[PDB]
Amino acid sequence: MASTTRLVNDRKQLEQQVKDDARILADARGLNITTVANDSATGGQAIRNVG
Amino acid sequence: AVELEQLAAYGLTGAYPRTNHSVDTIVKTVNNISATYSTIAQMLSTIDLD
Repeated sequence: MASTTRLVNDRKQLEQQVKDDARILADARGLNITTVANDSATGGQAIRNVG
Repeated sequence: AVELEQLAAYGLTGAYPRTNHSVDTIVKTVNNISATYSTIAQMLSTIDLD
């Protein structure tokens, strides 16, 4: 049990830190939403009256 | 009315009725019959009911 047994955990922590500090410097820009539309209807059979 | 030989042949082979139509067609036919009766009744009520 030496400093070599901590290598995998060291890599786990290093990957977490790399992701975290690459998220900080990444530039973020808003995007335009162009998908709004009322196209989600439902079908079926009409309940026609009889008489 | 059915004769004995036909019934015996039907029962020996274990026959059962079978169909390829759906439920809605039968109820549509029944609704049509009821509609015809309602039409005749309405005509009689508005013309002949004296």
